[PDB]
Amino acid sequence: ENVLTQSPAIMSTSPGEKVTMTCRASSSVGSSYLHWYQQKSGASPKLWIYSTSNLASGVPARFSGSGSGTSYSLTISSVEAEDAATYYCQQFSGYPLTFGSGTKLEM
Amino acid sequence: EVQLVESGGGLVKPGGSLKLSCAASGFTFSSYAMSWVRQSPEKRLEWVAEISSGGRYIYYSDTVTGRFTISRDNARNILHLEMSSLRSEDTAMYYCARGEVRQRGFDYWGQGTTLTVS
Amino acid sequence: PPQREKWSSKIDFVLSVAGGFVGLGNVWRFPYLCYKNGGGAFLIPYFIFLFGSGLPVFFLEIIIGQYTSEGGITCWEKICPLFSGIGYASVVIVSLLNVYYIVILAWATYYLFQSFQKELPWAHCNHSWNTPHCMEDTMRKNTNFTSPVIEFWERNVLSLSPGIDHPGSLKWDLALCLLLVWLVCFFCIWKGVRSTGKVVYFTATFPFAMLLVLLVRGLTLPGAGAGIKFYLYPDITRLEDPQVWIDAGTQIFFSYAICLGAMTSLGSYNKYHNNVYRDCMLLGCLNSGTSFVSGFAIFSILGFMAQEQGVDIADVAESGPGLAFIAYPKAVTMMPLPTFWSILFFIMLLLLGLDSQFVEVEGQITSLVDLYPSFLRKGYRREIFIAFVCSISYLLGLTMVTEGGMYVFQLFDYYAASGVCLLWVAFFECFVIAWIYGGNRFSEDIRDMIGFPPGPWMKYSWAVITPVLCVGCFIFSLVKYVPLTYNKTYVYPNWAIGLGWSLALSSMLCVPLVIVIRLCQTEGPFLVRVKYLLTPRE
Ligand SMILES: [Cl-]
Ligand code: NA
Ligand code: NA
Repeated sequence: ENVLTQSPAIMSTSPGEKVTMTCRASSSVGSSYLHWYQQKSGASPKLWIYSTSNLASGVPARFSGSGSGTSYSLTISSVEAEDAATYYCQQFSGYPLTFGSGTKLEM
Repeated sequence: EVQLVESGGGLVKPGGSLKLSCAASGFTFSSYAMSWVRQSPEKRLEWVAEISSGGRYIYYSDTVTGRFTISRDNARNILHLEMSSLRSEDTAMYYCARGEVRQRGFDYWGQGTTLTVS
Repeated sequence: PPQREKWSSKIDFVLSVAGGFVGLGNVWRFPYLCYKNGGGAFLIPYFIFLFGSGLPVFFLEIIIGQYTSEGGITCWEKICPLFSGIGYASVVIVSLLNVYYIVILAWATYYLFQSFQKELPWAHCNHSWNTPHCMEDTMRKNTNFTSPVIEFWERNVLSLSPGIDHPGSLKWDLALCLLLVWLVCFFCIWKGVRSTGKVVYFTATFPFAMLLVLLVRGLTLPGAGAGIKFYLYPDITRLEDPQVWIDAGTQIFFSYAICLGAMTSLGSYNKYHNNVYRDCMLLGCLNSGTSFVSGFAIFSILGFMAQEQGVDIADVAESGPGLAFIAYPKAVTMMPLPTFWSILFFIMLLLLGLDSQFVEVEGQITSLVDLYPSFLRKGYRREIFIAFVCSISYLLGLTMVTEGGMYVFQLFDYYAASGVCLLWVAFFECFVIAWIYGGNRFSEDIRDMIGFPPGPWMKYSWAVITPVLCVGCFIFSLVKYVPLTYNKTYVYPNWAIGLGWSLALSSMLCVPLVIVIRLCQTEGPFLVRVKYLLTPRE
């Protein structure tokens, strides 16, 4: 089982900064098989980023991802209110499918 | 347009059996592959099982490969999950996800239903 | 036995496929089929067939090869046993292609051997083999005057007989080279296929560099523009006949090598979950781009020849397989120190030819040993078997380096592995996969392997477009039939045409025959008998 580890346990940010979230794998995964998800507190997740940089249908476009091989990251150009949620990185290259530990943005 | 809604779930004795279901609408249910994903009370996500368009190919997570069964009802656009022996670790909220294309992730999720064991 | 090999890397697969595609089928065959049919009229059917059927069927070949780890024959046992005859057809086709495909490299080797001289033989006809009608191109413009570039070919290389009925003697000088090429082939195959590191860096780039040099030397000529205008302008009158359709249709099946056991065999070495789609599309782009580019090299030289001698462009050269050996040497003559470039050009042809040869010889051996992996297991068995096939291939190819050889080579090129057989095979492959095995089931399988379903283009190209095109050409050819002719002036006897149709039928008939063999061999009533065979077995 290819375990994914996400670096920041939790984040609190004022609405005036940019941040980066790190997702690190136990084994390398192709660029086409890592996705990021959003979960608003108290609601079911929704797809946020796919193929390591492609942006979902409604994501604010301040979001962008980059990475390759063993390490990947999600970056926010400018944080703002209503962006608070828990974000997960997911591997999809081979079974069993695995979700990262996830990290929460608050404040 | 697209809609997913799960049904079933409640309190059961440990070692009991329970059957969940996931109704679908707004899309050609015979085409899209389907998966179940559960979230623990610790908020951690865990993958459970996947079933292909025609049900010919099926995959299981390592920790449930002996107890859970995944199946389809294409003629009525309903998805089913059957559990045989619910240990203490099985309590969670179970989500129904339309992950067709592996290069594009789980684009639609259901609302989910809770399962707990005495 | 359980053992089955796999690629060491994806680059190994890409290199093997690129070697299998690009060869004499692009730089030699395409120009003469275009020239025979009057230039631009040939392109419309060409692209219609390309995007309607060609690429989807190539992808189908590769993905069937990858889905079931087996060669040309032994995968249909796992798709649809009843229609297994398609693999036997697909192996007969390779067996016949390997017979005649080596002769072109024999001629190329003879030119290379003649090349190392103080002066090129085909530059000026002071030599003994020429007729008194000979005049240098510089003087032919000032009633039967002919050119030395054509006379060298016809009078020395071919030593051409007045007819097929008159075989004459066997040209020992060409026979020794025909044997040498088989020695080269054997001492590459007898170990196994491998990329071998740095050799690829040179092998895979030199021929394209030389082709680019030839293109630039071609377009620079005084008369190129007229050649291009002849090349790119469709004469719509030609489309009223079936030949311009079927030659263009079958040229693509030939070039992509899809109705052959090779591509499936190459696909079989991939890992199950490997994604091949983009590589297939980009390699198709490479193949068709190289083929299309070579035309500007050929027809510019032909326009130059027509401008220099003062004849119509359609009259200036042979309407047959000699076109490349007439055209490119004429361009090589137009450069400083011609001996250098004469050496390099035929080295380039040999490098383009060897790779394709090795790939498909290995494909044939791979497709046949999977029938008897125990009896023909590794060891002395392969050493004996490979030579047992190659020696018979040599003694069959030897039949057409006689003084009458060209009239037999033309018959092979027209009927054997280069015509209606390909339409037959492709029609039945698409029919099986789409309508019997189920497009939905196969799409689900493709989803499981690749992660994404094939989509509308592939689905409808398999289900509707390809069958209809193959039926249309097959019917149109026979309602408006015309007999074969060589160099647009020679008419074949009835016995030659009968031999050609026999050669084609030997390939076609494998499909219906195996159906009867399987069906009569199963017990119970017929409705159960066919049900047993329509189901995947192994
Ligand atoms: Cl071509
Ligand atoms: Na080649
Ligand atoms: Na080709």
